[PDB]
Amino acid sequence: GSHSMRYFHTSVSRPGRGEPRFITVGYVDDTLFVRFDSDAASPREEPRAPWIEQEGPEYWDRETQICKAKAQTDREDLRTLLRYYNQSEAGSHTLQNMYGCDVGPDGRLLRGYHQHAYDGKDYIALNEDLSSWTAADTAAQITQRKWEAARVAEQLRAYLEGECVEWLRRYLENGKETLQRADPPKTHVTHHPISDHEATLRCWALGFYPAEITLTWQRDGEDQTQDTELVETRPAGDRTFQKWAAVVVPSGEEQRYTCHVQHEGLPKPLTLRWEP
Amino acid sequence: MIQRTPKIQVYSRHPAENGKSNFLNCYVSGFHPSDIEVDLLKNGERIEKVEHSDLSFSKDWSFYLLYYTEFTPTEKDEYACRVNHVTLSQPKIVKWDRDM
Amino acid sequence: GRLNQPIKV
Repeated sequence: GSHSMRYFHTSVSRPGRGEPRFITVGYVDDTLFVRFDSDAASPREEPRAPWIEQEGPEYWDRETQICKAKAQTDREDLRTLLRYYNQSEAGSHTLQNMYGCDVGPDGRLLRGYHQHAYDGKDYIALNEDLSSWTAADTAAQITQRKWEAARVAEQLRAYLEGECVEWLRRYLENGKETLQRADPPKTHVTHHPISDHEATLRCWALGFYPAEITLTWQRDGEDQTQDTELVETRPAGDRTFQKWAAVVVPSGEEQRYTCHVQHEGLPKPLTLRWEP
Repeated sequence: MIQRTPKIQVYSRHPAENGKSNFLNCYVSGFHPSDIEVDLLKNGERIEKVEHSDLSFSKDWSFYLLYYTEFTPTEKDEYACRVNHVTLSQPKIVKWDRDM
Repeated sequence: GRLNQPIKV
């Protein structure tokens, strides 16, 4: 179906403890494939998925050069941002950037992204048009003016519609065993007495890829949104994800509750009940 | 400076079976700033050589990390994850429950 | 593969 490639970058200053630490990771869909950490003994971009390992030495050299240069511009940016916000040099601050592309089944660009946050807050984002900017505040407007003057957006658009989509197409082919395989959830319901009056029903989804999934409980056919505890989807560590949804059920009402599961690896959504 | 306190889930890679090797995971997510300390505990004591993922973040910019180690659950051994973050006045200990 | 376009705030 549809796919994404995204690069994430974080620099965190640490005054009095050397230069800001820079960490960048790349994903295709929910699969990590490259990483770079400036605190590594010998910082290089490193493979993290089998289908990227076949890239040759020129690829790794170029990628590493890009990551090193971005670490340095982030350090200049963190200095600039202290000026823009009138901040002292004493505290730790955070600069984050994400960029990348979403494509459809036919591989054409669906949406591109390039956006920054400072201290956990939206700072400036390339709009969906890939041609104009949304600045969160008057500091980010200073950046916007510089980026408009330098026609940054036009360069980003060229990458996002061109190289980004072409790399993603290559990776999807080289990784077709895994990137193009959905693993459906393994599902079951457990029952956990709380008191004489009620018990938890917990609906589990395990071993699924990609991470997107919908779990819901109904009672007599009515969604129980307010009364469902839904944990964040979480990594298992073997590429797959886990999730559960739980409801507190009065004694003897268990068969009125049904759990509903949607996942791209399922040809039809599932309905489950507690099976004593 | 905004702060967001971590969600914490402690859980196994597969369903727990006593005496069968597994992985113990502590997933911390939704937090800001990124500085965080995570220990995995066995019977109250820190497990050595625990590994973790590289810092990444969600669509809302909040950070997430996975800490993990091999373990072989038993009936009596107690596992937990202990997290410290600027939003916490004291370290938060979440016990492992094989039913969550 | 990454964007190679230096961009400073």
